[PDB]
Amino acid sequence: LPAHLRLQPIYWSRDDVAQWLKWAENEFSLRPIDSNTFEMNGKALLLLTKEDFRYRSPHSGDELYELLQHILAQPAAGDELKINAACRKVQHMVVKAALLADKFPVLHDIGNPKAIKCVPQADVEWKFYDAQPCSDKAYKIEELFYSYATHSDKFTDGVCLFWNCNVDRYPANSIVCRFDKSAFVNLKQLPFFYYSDSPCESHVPLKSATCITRCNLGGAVCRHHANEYRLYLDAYNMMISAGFSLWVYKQFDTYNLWNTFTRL
Ligand SMILES: CC(C)N(CCCNC(=O)Nc1ccc(C(C)(C)C)cc1)C[C@H]1O[C@@H](n2cc(Br)c3c(N)ncnc32)[C@H](O)[C@@H]1O
Ligand SMILES: [Zn+2]
Repeated sequence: LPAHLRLQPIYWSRDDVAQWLKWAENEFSLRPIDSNTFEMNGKALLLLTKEDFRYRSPHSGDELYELLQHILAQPAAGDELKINAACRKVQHMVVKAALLADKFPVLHDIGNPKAIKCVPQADVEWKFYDAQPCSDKAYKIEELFYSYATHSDKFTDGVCLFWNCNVDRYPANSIVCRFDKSAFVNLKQLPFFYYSDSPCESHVPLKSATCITRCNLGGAVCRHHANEYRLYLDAYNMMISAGFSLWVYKQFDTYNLWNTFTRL
């Protein structure tokens, strides 16, 4: 199963649907169908009726429809290493952006047992906390079990990071990833964005309001950032498809990221 097909079908692109047809043809010895028989993405494919499938593919449509129902009832397991890398990719993107946007002087990293910074180049005082620190890193980790009822009046400077540290309730100045609502009342959902300050380079166009790059100030994303945006979106989809959700302090504002780009 190609990697994209391990995502829930709602995340499948038009090219993913076409690769699904080819996989299904070989796995089930079906009559070859033109790759454009289902010229749509997975969101659209889920809207078709079984009749629609039969009309589009008289020879294999019913089978394809049932295959889709089985995939929907029994999601495929994702790869732990790819999901690890995806989550780390998102973590670095989101925390890097938050620090650039709001210039927090301190980050309180709660639930980090290894004392590894996700954004090592940030100009910020990084502080680590964990209820069970790794013995080889405890010398620089505060042994602490966070509970809102006990600590809501602490860590009010800077920003708190809870990256899969599933506490009872998060304080208002937090960045959160949680694997699957009262825990989140002080926060808002974090919508998808991509931010990059790497140099633009020119050697399918990308149209998207969520590509926060110097070259998208004028709507003409460079090839380099187009590529990096699509790779980042793939990581983000793999993480959301696997059941993680991202939450953030309510003042988080992507226009603060657009303002990092200046006109000289
Ligand atoms: C960050 C990490 C170390 N640990 C991850 C736990 C959750 N794991 C998880 O959600 N993993 C996962 C989810 C889904 C998948 C797939 C296969 C479905 C994709 C795979 C893995 C948590 C770290 O945080 C520390 N911890 C936990 C609590 Br709760 C806590 C606390 N209250 N105060 C301080 N430290 C705390 C703990 O002591 C501990 O250090
Ligand atoms: Zn660019």
